[PDB]
Amino acid sequence: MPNFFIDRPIFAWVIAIIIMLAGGLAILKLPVAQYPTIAPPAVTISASYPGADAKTVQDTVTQVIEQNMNGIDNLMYMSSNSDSTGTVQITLTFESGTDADIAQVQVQNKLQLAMPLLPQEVQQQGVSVEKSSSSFLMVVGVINTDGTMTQEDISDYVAANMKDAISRTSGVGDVQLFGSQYAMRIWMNPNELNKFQLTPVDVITAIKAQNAQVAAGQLGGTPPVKGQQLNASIIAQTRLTSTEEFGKILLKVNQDGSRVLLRDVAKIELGGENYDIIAEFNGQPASGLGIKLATGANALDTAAAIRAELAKMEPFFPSGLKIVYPYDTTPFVKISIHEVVKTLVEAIILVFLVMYLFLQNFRATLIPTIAVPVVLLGTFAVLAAFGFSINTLTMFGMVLAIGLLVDDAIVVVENVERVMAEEGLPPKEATRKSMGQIQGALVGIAMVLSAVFVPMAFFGGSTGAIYRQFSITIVSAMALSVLVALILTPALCATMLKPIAKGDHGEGKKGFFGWFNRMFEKSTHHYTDSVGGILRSTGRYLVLYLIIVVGMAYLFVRLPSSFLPDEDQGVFMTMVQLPAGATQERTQKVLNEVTHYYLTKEKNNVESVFAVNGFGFAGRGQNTGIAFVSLKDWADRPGEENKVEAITMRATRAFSQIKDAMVFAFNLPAIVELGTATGFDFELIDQAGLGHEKLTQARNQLLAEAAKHPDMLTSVRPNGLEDTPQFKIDIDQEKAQALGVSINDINTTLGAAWGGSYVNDFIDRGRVKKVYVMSEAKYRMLPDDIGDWYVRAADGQMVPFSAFSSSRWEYGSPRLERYNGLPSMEILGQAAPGKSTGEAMELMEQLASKLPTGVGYDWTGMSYQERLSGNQAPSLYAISLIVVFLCLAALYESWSIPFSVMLVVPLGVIGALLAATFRGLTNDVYFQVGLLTTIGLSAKNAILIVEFAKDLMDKEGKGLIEATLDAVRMALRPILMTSLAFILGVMPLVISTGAGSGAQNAVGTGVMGGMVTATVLAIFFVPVFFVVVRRRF
Amino acid sequence: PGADAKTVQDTVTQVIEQNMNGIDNLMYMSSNSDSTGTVQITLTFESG
Amino acid sequence: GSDLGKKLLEAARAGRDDEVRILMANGADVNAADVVGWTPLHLAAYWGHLEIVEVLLKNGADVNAYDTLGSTPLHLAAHFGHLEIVEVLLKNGADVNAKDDNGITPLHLAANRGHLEIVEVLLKYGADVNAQDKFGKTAFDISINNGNEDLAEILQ
Ligand SMILES: CCCCCCCCCCCCO[C@@H]1O[C@H](CO)[C@@H](O[C@H]2O[C@H](CO)[C@@H](O)[C@H](O)[C@H]2O)[C@H](O)[C@H]1O
Ligand SMILES: CCCCCCCCCCCCO[C@@H]1O[C@H](CO)[C@@H](O[C@H]2O[C@H](CO)[C@@H](O)[C@H](O)[C@H]2O)[C@H](O)[C@H]1O
Repeated sequence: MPNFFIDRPIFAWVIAIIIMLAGGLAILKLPVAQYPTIAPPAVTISASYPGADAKTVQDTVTQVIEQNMNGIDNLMYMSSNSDSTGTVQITLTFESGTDADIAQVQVQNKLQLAMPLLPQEVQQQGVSVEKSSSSFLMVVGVINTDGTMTQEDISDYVAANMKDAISRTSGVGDVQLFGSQYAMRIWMNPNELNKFQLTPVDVITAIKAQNAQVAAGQLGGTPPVKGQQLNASIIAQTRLTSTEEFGKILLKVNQDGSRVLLRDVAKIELGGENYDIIAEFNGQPASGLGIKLATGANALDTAAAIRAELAKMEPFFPSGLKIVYPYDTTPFVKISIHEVVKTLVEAIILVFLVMYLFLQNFRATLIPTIAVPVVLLGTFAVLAAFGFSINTLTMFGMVLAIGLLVDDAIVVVENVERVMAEEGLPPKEATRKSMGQIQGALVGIAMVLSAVFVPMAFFGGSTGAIYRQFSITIVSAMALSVLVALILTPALCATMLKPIAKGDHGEGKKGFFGWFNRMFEKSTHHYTDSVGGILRSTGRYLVLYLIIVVGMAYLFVRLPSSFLPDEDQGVFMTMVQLPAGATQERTQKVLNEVTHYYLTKEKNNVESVFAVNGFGFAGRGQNTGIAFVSLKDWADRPGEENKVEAITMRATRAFSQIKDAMVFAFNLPAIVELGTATGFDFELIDQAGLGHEKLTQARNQLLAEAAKHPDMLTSVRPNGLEDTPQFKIDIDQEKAQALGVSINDINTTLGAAWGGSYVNDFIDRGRVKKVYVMSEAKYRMLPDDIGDWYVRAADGQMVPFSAFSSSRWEYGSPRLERYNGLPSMEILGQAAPGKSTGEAMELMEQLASKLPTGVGYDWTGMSYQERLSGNQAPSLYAISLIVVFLCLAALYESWSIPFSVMLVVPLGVIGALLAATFRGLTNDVYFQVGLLTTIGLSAKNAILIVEFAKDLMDKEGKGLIEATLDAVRMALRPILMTSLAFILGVMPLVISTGAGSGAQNAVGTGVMGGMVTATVLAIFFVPVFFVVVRRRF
Repeated sequence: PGADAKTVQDTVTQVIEQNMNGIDNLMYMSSNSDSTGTVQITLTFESG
Repeated sequence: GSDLGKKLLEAARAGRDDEVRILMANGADVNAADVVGWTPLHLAAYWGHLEIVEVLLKNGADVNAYDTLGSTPLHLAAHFGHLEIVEVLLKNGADVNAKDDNGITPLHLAANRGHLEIVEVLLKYGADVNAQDKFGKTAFDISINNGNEDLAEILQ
């Protein structure tokens, strides 16, 4: 193939050009997103039951749905919580690779068939099925700043005038409103009701009668009497449209003929559908839209399109309404694409400098410059072929891949230049010989990295998703690097390189370069002398090598393991949790402190605080809240003092003083979609019918035992909520029957008044909206208020609620959890410092095994994934080792000589580990990506030398030492050039701060430290490897 | 049944349409709402 | 509601004997009360922590503290079947005939859950067997509505 194209340099260009066009096409068609799909597909069933306690939800909704989730394919597990906000969420998680659409429709269809078994009011609210494992592209906040709109006003505005048009925007896949459209709010007054012998039942009835759509028919409808001239639709009653209309609803006509209207027993207004959440943006009322990417869309296009649409809405905004962007993942995509271009450019520069420094002619310099864009473009084409996207991870693989393409180009040109200067051969035939010398080395390096990276792609679940992104960019790049090096670069060498006189090593040249050549030619002699002396005493070097390998093991095992390093993503969270039963108002006071803290004592770093009162991630309620803190750009936050970790630290330390509230800042998970891959995630399960109280007791028992092993287990805690006081009211059936009060009137009166009731729909300015009845706040606050509600007996007498009820305090759950259809309690925790999570899980299983009869357990989430990832690893590494071995064995026609190459691997790894340990980093996936690339690169040096030496023995009959010495003499320069180019190029990764600098620092220091020791050690150690392997065998 | 075109558009057609965002390969969407209360919403997809 | 008081309310509920012991030495308010008016003694009586009941009483806890609906620790202990706790409370002066806001007594509650030994202990300490709740029901009435024949004969 190289000989073919050396005679056909235009054919060569044609292939290069087709590759460039293929890649150019791919870049046009390629999806662009922050992340590939990493999390397993999950589907969430969500339902809402106004006024219902956690148990009511669980036992009339959650259990029924759960019992119907049968005959669905590829389900891994099912989990749910039912809470006293009146909410259920059931989340079904499917095998990775499951079609998410098929999984969702299978779930929706099973649900649809359980709907008639749900409470009427839940069927009325509807039950939503949605893909859950997707994440936000951006969050658009909408605030009002002139104090004219409440958050309900804003939400209704957003829903009426912005939501739909954002959904229609190109590339937008899903939009969620933070809040609701208006609902018609009827706020009842029990005193007024009783005055007119009315109850909430009468209010609901009248509303259903007087706000409704009544079908009628046609005039002159078919079949008609013939001769009929007119056909026309009859319009009868249609839905009410305004508060005045609802106010004028007729409830009763008294004896004196006067009229009782709805507005006479109730306040009437447009309001929110619920009031559980208070959202503020820097202390101002706020709503907003959470927006997701459509499948295969372009995140940058979509973000620009979203902003464009918002602009054309801005002329119609009410006064004080302002758009705000508290969360936008689009920067990260932008930065990553910039990084790739940036690396591409500086690598071209770096290779230029290094080629010119050593080879001292522009023509030689051009050939690697042409190769890199060709190979990189082809990589995009391959990336497209295999269905990948342009994303943060693949783009990151690109920037590494660029560092590796470089070598193939350099190694070819340098060898031709050497052969010319050493034999006086003309460019064409120098090139033919030169390619025969390096061909196999070029293929071998590509094969070794393939044999390493390809098996990593076959890790399952989440780990395999991340690795894959690096596997396909690095390996495609490698295949194309070899392909271009066997087709285009030899054609270019034979046609573009100028002849070199036999023995012209430029030592007689002028000034700097003439100096450099003499300096380098002498250094090479010092170098080869060293190796000869080394080779006269291999024994001590085997000992030295064992010290390294031993050192490597030591360093590897004591390096702490994590999954993903925290990033400064320009935003972070602040948790606010008040004690059980704490009210919405108190939580708001604390959130206001938090907001005040950041807008004061973090004024140089903080852009905004978005305080959400009533929201947690592991339990809602009036006593929990979260503040999302958005930052200024990294550039505007110089130094570690102003990055999320530092800021978080000071915020948490400042908030420790706060009252009766737990308040603390904390970072996002590195990949929010993946959602925290730290520690373990354990499920305690009721396997008989032990019940909630008994399950709490076992949980506590297990939690006690765990806390007695600080040495192994740390921060082991419930993810859910503790029981709280609840007001238990008993209706006396007999006294109700005796007074002639219907149970239905009692229970409707109580539920509608204290819980609120969704009655029907009305139409507000052309949009359909809900109608809710409920007590005004001041008649549903305290137990004394209970006796203010009257129900009408059969005989028309009004009976106080106190006459037929009694009450007492008791504890009960605000949030009931279930796992795979059984009662459960989720427990989080992690390994103590120094311990493996594997070890920590084993102790939990051990402790879990001493629990009372009927209590079981299961591992979920990250733990489930780890349990199955760690079970895969040894067989995957083994396949990699076997294929690396087999390729070299084929490359060298020898069962033994592959060992001389394989022995260099710890020479690279020790540097990686040393740099990691020194800098205090950890063994995470990005470090692991670094080691893998470190293997391939240390193998590169070794393969060059071992190839020269073996060919010199086979073809020219040289002695073992003679060949080895000549081999390392020839290999020195290309090893030095490719290492100097790589080390200099990878440096930005090492010193970068903020904006994905976590992952970069991880891969950079491993890869750089590894390359330093690999080339500094390989040039002395692999001659030893070659000599003692050939000696032993 | 019995609904007019405006009523059925306001309570049915726009409600469904506001949820038809971000379906893969969607070229366009057309609908009609008429005086016998019937609604038809048609979504056309890229040719493949 | 004081800090150590809050800590005491939780420790008592959680049945952490040792923590309670330390808190007693430090003077944590034994008369601390949550929003619904439960004292540490309410909490221990409710969740059945016998030792903590004993310790709280050694340290001046109001044996006859009542919550905002008029319920006492004896109410809670009798209702949830905590026999040894019921005896300790009664020995330490608990009003055997205390009525809550609904006119319900420990006897009503014990009878309703079918706690035979507790009913007997309450009768031993002088519970009024004819006491009527706000609906005019007695513990006997409660027994026979429930179809509890054993208990029904005890109350003759
Ligand atoms: C030139 C480069 C060529 C590179 C080619 C790389 C090929 C990679 C193929 C990997 C195919 C799957 O490889 C792997 O197979 C093994 C054995 O069947 C499975 O491993 C399974 O068997 C092992 C050993 O019996 C068990 O301990 C383990 O619990 C179980 O999961 C893995 O779950 C699967 O990931
Ligand atoms: C591009 C990065 C370059 C970084 C270079 C930094 C220095 C690295 C030094 C590598 C070691 C080479 O050191 C080499 O050691 C061997 C011994 O093992 C010496 O060899 C000499 O001493 C030994 C021991 O008495 C004898 O067995 C041998 O016959 C003799 O000639 C060489 O004189 C020396 O050159």
